[PDB]
Amino acid sequence: ATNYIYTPLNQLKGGTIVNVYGVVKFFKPPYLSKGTDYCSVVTIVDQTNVKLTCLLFSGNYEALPIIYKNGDIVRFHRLKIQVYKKETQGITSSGFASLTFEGTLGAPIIPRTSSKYFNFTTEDHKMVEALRVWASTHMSPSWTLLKLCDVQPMQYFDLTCQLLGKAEVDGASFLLKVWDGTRTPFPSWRVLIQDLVLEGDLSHIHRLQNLTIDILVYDNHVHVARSLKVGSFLRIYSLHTKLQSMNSENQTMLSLEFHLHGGTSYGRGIRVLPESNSDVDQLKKDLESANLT
DNA sequence: CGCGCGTTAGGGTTAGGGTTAG
DNA sequence: CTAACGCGCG
Repeated sequence: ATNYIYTPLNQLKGGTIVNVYGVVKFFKPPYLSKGTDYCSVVTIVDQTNVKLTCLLFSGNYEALPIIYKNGDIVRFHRLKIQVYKKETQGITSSGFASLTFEGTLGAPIIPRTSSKYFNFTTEDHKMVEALRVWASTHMSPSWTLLKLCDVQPMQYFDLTCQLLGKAEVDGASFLLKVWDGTRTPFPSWRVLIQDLVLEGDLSHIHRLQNLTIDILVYDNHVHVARSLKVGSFLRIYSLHTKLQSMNSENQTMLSLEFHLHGGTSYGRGIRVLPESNSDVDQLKKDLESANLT
């Protein structure tokens, strides 16, 4: 019946509506724009080495493409191609649909989407396979995904972790206690709050004495951090590590501060990962096999 | 009337990547 | 993709 046509990225013409395949070179996770809709920016590339920046809006958070890391594969349906500031641009059209897939080779091809129904043929399977192979042979694995035991000060990195606590601070910032099974090379800093709003298992937090790190998010991230469920697994993008000379108790001690600065550049944000994700499986293996006395 | 299935029509701003800090 | 839309049935 329905046979969707997929336009190569080097053949895109402005003023049309197309369906596309691509690999994610960069993406901003969905964030509240100054309008009424969540916004998501996604730069994709295909075999033609031509890049396309897509600008997607939706009132439903899950309707936007479910992207978890660079190298993921995406398929877009009903994307409008236009020209903004003498540059080609992709934007949301009426009835926009999205499928996403893991980029790792050999992994099962499992569509991630919010659409109730979607079209998927064997040719889609083969195209996802081909894009996976092309991304393996033409892109690089992300060096920004580090475990806590590998981080260095003054550094931006992406963290796959589990959340253990939340707390209010000053309104402009919000506290998140997280862990990933590994101990940082330097003990984490400890943000102080007069009246603690520690939503979480206090005994379980303290038992993990130094595997827990404090993360202070700011501005637009605050709202998102307020809506997170304790125990869920998170990916925090472009977290910033700094070194510190004296702690919150005004003692002399070198500590690692983790900040999630305001704005959305370099993908700074948070995304909740489902337990069906394989990185979450490895994270579970690390959380269970953690050194603690 | 109530279903129901086939057809296809469609409100247009949000932000349009690129790390000051706190 | 999804649900408003309209003609054709029970």
